[PDB]
Amino acid sequence: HMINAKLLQLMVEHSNDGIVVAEQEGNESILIYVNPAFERLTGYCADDILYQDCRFLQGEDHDQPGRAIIREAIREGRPCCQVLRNYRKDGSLFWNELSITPVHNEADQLTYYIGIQRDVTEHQQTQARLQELQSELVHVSRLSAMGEMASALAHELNQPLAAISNYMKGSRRLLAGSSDPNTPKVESALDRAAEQALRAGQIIRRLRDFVARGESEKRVESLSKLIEEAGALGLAGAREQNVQLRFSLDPGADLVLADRVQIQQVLVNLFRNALEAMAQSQRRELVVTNTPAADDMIEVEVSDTGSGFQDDVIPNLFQTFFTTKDTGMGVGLSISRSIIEAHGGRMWAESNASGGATFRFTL
Amino acid sequence: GSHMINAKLLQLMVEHSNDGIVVAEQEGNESILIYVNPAFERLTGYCADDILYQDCRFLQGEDHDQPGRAIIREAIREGRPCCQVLRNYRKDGSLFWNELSITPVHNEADQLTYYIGIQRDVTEHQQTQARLQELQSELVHVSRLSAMGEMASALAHELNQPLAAISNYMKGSRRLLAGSSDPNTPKVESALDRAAEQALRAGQIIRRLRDFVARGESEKRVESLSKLIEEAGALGLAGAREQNVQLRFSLDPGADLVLADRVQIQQVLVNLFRNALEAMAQSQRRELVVTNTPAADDMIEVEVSDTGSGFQDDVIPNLFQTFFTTKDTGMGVGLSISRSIIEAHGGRMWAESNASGGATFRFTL
Ligand SMILES: Cc1cc2nc3c(=O)[nH]c(=O)nc-3n(C[C@H](O)[C@H](O)[C@H](O)COP(=O)(O)O)c2cc1C
Ligand SMILES: Cc1cc2nc3c(=O)[nH]c(=O)nc-3n(C[C@H](O)[C@H](O)[C@H](O)COP(=O)(O)O)c2cc1C
Ligand SMILES: Nc1ncnc2c1ncn2[C@@H]1O[C@H](COP(=O)(O)OP(=O)(O)OP(=O)(O)O)[C@@H](O)[C@H]1O
Ligand SMILES: Nc1ncnc2c1ncn2[C@@H]1O[C@H](COP(=O)(O)OP(=O)(O)OP(=O)(O)O)[C@@H](O)[C@H]1O
Repeated sequence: HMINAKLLQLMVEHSNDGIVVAEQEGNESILIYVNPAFERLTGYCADDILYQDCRFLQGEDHDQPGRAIIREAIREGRPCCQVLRNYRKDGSLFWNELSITPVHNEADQLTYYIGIQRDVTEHQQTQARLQELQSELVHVSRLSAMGEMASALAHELNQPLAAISNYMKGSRRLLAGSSDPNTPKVESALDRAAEQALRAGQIIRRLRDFVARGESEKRVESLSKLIEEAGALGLAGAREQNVQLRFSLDPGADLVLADRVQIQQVLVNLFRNALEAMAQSQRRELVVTNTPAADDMIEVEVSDTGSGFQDDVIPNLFQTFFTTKDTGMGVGLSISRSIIEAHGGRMWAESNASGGATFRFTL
Repeated sequence: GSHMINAKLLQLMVEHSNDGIVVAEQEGNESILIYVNPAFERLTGYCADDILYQDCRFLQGEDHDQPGRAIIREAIREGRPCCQVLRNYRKDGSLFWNELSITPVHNEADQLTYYIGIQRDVTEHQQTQARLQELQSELVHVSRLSAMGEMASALAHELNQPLAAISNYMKGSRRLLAGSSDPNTPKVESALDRAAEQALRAGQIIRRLRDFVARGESEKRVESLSKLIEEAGALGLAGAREQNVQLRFSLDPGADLVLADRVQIQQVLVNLFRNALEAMAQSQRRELVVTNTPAADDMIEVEVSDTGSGFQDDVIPNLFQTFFTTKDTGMGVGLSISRSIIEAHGGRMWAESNASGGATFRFTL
């Protein structure tokens, strides 16, 4: 061999990843060796748990498919890597990434197993949390798309329906002083037309209020937390695009009264727009900063080095459906501005000195 | 001074482990390999006799600049363990994903720093993670787009009848006023003409929005049902594992290729999977079956059955109408968009109750 066996055992004993060695006895794989790393990870003392099967790490959490795959791989005589939910001495849960390798010891005419085990609890937590944030943000983004669609369509349609109603009113005023035998039939037809216009407006508001229904809650929220959550969702691709991230956060100006999912979605949209504007940019730098502002408010600034704003673009940004992308919708900024203004702040934009875009809002 | 296993036995276990295990010796800024196991020779495609007593940075190669390198060196310098993931290349140049844990230990007797590295091939998991990360962004964009599109379509359909009634009323009123002698008749005719043109322009604005949002490639290509079912399951059936929901994909390779737009069928299936998982939230038996079969007109039928709360008696004929929902926070657009997409693709989408009290959806393509 290449190493003195004492050195190998020493390395195993002081390794940080849990290492155990077990002996096949019937339908039990009794532990015969554990290292102090495993004692730490499990909170169990070797003298207590030796020469038993490690199923008690599951405890009362019997039914998970990791158990089944591991058991059948053991019978089949094949290594297997899985993840399991294990409980420590004090009952606390952790996720355990486990590799079992079965080995046939010829000299003893026996089967042994070697198990390497890592604590993937923190990673599993953050991944599940991001899954939750992703699903909730998807639902809120489709909701806001529907809402701004209805609002813009209603506003654009308001003028023709009002013109029709006024025309019917004026025509009835003109025909009031008439003797033509058809005049009553005309009056009935025009009255029914006006009622149709009224019902069209009613249908507009019916759909508008059926989709835009939702709790307009406001709670104390940490800006650091929601900025990190929004970066986690929206700024995934920053590394591959070589985007420089800077979070300049102020702990004294960190708690605001807001609906966290709505500010999350405004920031996610800003981050996506900034990353897109810096796809062909030589300098790719994103700065997020919070500062105190007047009226006991807090101002958030997001600056990039992207393609920025053409001269006429800035005053159109917040209008619904204004877009510079061939496949863009132009609803993100309009919804964002309405959300910021509904929360008691004002959202607005400006060009920065680097040729990119800076967005600010207050809460 | 304890011994619970003969050290020879421990070496035997390490030698036959399936996870790569190496041991390295600190000699300056190079951590020379002094031990590798056959698992590592497999994973790396290198022979120990060739690579022994060298640093393993050559696994990165020309991929010099990665954050793993910075994290690892600072952890090595600091004398502290580290777990990372890296992109390494084998002997033949092929790439692989390597989950690597290094633990530095100071052995007093030799007065030296050694390292123990446990390493796994995490190639497939990283692949699936990147693939799901792309799909989620694509699904976000397309779901937002389809929501807006069906919103416009339904709003247009609901408004169409009143505006046509208004136009017909103006036409009939002009017919009545034709051949009249009241002096106000010309002014009334002008007003009614302008009202009719306003209704026309309202229809024009409706179609403006409908064609502005519904712009998009409606392409159709040959697609494997197994593949798109797996992508949709990866997105929609994430929580099936933890809810102990039994998933069954009964796919037939002879009836596997269809002509479809993959992103639209992806979003229909994602919605079906979410609906099926939701209907089995308060169900004790949670079983989801997907099945494909040949169908007439050179088509293929896909069935998705669950053991959920299913459909009340009057629910079935309302399912596909826009805005029909049984959820307090639901939108009721998923099934309407799905059916319009399937019919635009040449198939028929429909639903029925199954014998287990749940829901069965079928479509053809
Ligand atoms: C070497 C080795 C290490 C194991 N380590 C763990 C562990 O850390 N946590 C755990 O939950 N199960 C672990 N298992 C699996 C359990 O010991 C047990 O074999 C498995 O859950 C199947 O149990 P069953 O077939 O009796 O239901 C390990 C198995 C082996 C062979
Ligand atoms: C035990 C051990 C195993 C290692 N295995 C690998 C490996 O498989 N692949 C790899 O790219 N780097 C591996 N490294 C890290 C490299 O040896 C090196 O420390 C790292 O690339 C930093 O290189 P630098 O010192 O030039 O910055 C390992 C380090 C140790 C201590
Ligand atoms: N960094 C930026 N900040 C703000 N507005 C920007 C920025 N870069 C470009 N814009 C302009 O703002 C417009 C609207 O952006 P908004 O986020 O509202 O929607 P979008 O990104 O175009 O599309 P979608 O709503 O589908 O995300 C863009 O089309 C572009 O003209
Ligand atoms: N698993 C299910 N299978 C079939 N029909 C279901 C299921 N769950 C609920 N339904 C009924 O069918 C309707 C289909 O709704 P659809 O999937 O179109 O949207 P939603 O889930 O209500 O909301 P959203 O569109 O926002 O996702 C539900 O509103 C309900 O009436």
